[PDB]
This record gives sequence, structure tokens and C-alpha cells, in this order.
Amino acid sequence: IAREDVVLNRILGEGFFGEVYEGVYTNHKGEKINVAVKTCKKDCTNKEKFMSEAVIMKNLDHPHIVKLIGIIEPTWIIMELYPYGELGHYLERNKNSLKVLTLVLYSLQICKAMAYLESCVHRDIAVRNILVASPECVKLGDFGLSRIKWMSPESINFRRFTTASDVWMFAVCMWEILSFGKQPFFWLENKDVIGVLEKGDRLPKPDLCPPVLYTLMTRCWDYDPSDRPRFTELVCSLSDVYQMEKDIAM
Ligand SMILES: CS(=O)(=O)N1CCCCC(=O)N2CCc3cc(ccc32)Nc2ncc(C(F)(F)F)c(n2)NCc2cccnc21
Repeated sequence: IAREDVVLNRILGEGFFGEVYEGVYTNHKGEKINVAVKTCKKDCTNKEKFMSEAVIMKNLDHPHIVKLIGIIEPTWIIMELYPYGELGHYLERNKNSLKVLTLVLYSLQICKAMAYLESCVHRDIAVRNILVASPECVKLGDFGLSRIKWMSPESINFRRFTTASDVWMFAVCMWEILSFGKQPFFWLENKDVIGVLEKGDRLPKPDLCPPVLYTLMTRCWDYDPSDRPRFTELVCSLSDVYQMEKDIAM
């Protein structure tokens, strides 16, 4: 991509490596696309991790992961912009109008993204880091995509981070979604989390959450990571919950 084909309109926010801008990319066929432009600070050491995380994104293609459009090799990563913004905020603003079928759909879409990644891990599966492409489509963000109140017991007790630990974190994300964006364990200080988990206590069932889905979340929070469902199983389970909620709804 040539720099002249990308115009910056305003600040979006401060990314991990530097500022992110809202802009417009115009095709070699001359069509306009709203984009998010990731930059690197001129003070950066990480400048190589920044490009290598971009190479990874360049090689990913999934309907439920944010799309990289191209890389202007000051180095800019051109991502597709999703103007509805973050899922957390979207849930909070729309909680009067959102139905449970849609929250289950978002969960299923993220689960498919995770199943794909498993076929890489994602260390920030959380509603603040998920983008809303449209009212019926969400996209896992790039930040945290790689090769405390969100973390598995083994991740806390022993610094281990496996796919089974991502399944734990995924159910936390599901809990956030079904709670309309509430923070997991907002009632606790970090130091208290593991003791609660060790006693067998878990995030409580959100009000809107179908009991079958809470039972699913509960399995994902099995203390022994080997007993937790795998992402492929979860896709099937969630697809069943979704189809059922669809019939119940209409
Ligand atoms: C902190 S940041 O990383 O700068 N940032 C911007 C947060 C702005 C919040 C807001 O008011 N708004 C209102 C308008 C808006 C549109 C979008 C995000 C937020 C907001 N859309 C968007 N699409 C794609 C990407 C990318 F494809 F690139 F992921 C992206 N953002 N990445 C940016 C980002 C993704 C997650 C979490 N935070 C941030």
C-alpha cells in the first residue's frame, strides 16, 4: 500500500506501540474504505514485535477476527475500521434493546474465532477488545493475539498459559457478554481471586443467561484444565444453544 492512498482524519486512541488513527484508504480501483491506522512511536526500541505481530495478522483470515487491509512498510498497519466500536460499550448502551439470542450469537462467533486460532492463542479475549462490525457480527481484536480477573488458576498459580487456559478466559468473556459488559470479579481485589477459585466459587450466573449456557461456562471453569471442554466441542455446544434460543425467540 502506498502512503498517498491513506488519509488520516482523527485520533482513535493510544495503542500499545503508538497512536492509532481513524482514516480512509482508497483502493487501487479507487473505492473508499474506513480504516484504523496503527503506528509505532519514534522512541520505540518492540519495533520488530510490532511488525511481526502485523505479519501474523496479515496471515489470519476469519469472519470474526479484525481484518488487516495492508501494511505501508514511518511504518503503518492499516486495519479495517469498525465504527460501532468496542463490544463492552455497545452492550452497555444497548442493554435495553439487546436480546439473549444475540448475546449467544456473539459468544458463538468469538468461539469460532478461538477454535480457528487454536487450529495461536489470544491473551485478551475480553469485551473491551472485541469490535462490533454490525449488530449481528463481532470481531476479536488484534491486541493480545499471539503464538488477573480473567485468568485460569494455573495461569495465576504457575504462570502456565495453554489452550485450556484460553477456554477458561473465553468463558469469562462469555460471562462479560451475558452481563452486558460488567467486569468479572468487580467485587474482589486481585489478591482475593485465587482463594475464591480454590474454594470452588465462580462468577455467578448472569440474569439473562440461559441455565444451559451457565452450565457450559461452569465446565470451562473446571479447576483441572484437562477436564475443560475444547474449543471445537464448545462451537458445537454453543451452536446448539443458539439454535434453541432462536426457536424459543421465534
Ligand atoms: C485504545 S486503541 O487501541 O487506540 N482503541 C481505540 C479506542 C477508542 C474508543 C472509542 O471511543 N471508539 C469510538 C469509535 C471507535 C471505533 C473503533 C474502536 C473504538 C472506537 N473501531 C476499531 N476498528 C478496528 C480496530 C482494529 F482493527 F485496528 F483493531 C480498532 N478499532 N482498534 C482500536 C481499538 C480496538 C479495541 C480497543 N481499543 C481500541
